[PDB]
Amino acid sequence: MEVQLVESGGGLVQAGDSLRLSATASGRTFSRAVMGWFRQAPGKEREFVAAISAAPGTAYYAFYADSVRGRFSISADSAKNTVYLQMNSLKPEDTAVYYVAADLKMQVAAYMNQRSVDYWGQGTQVTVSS
Amino acid sequence: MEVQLVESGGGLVQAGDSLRLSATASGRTFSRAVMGWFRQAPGKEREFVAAISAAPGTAYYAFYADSVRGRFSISADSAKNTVYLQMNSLKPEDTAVYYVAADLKMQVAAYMNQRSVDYWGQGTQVTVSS
Repeated sequence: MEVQLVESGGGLVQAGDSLRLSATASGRTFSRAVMGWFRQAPGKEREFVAAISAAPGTAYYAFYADSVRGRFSISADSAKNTVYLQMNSLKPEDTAVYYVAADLKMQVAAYMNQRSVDYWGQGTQVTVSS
Repeated sequence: MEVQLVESGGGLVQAGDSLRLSATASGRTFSRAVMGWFRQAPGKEREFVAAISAAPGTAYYAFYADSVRGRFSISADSAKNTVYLQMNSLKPEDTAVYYVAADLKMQVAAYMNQRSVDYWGQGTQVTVSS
């Protein structure tokens, strides 16, 4: 089986800055799953960040965790089987390994429990210094 | 919630060589979950390597993927809440990011479906040189 999920982006930024993550999924996984982002801060379990689900036509439904609401924007492009996370007004508290996630059972973007995730990316470090 | 699983060890070895990896689990997960190891080779999805029965102290079952049978061995140290993956007679085809995993819905070592895994480690690169 070929790798389902591959993240790109990540790196070192300063407080206030923006950084974009993206991830590709195989066509089958992309079309069959609610796609999401998680983050694992130092010493902590991976926590839900945002999710996005396809709706009829060009439509998408998006759902964000309270901690990142407003500051982050999630999006997807089915022509490229890619999901994007644009992070803005980044703070030290946002420092983490960020993971893309796919849940094949969910149909509509909602809070995703990490324990229910079917496929994960390899993780990508984002560091925000004061 | 604290991180549940943390790998240690890894690197580059030569074909024919050996390497043991370790991972710490929280007290709760060590007691309650089947723990195991997966690996993700470049461009391939993560595949099952080995599993050990929940709460492995005095006695446990161990179970292995056919590809690593006899060469690989899994074990534990209950006193340090640690699981080990011993890899003998390493081959270039064993090159991968290796991940520890735990499944709270399993009690006896067995094939672990990546889709059912509750908690994941961060992964560690193991390269086997030709």
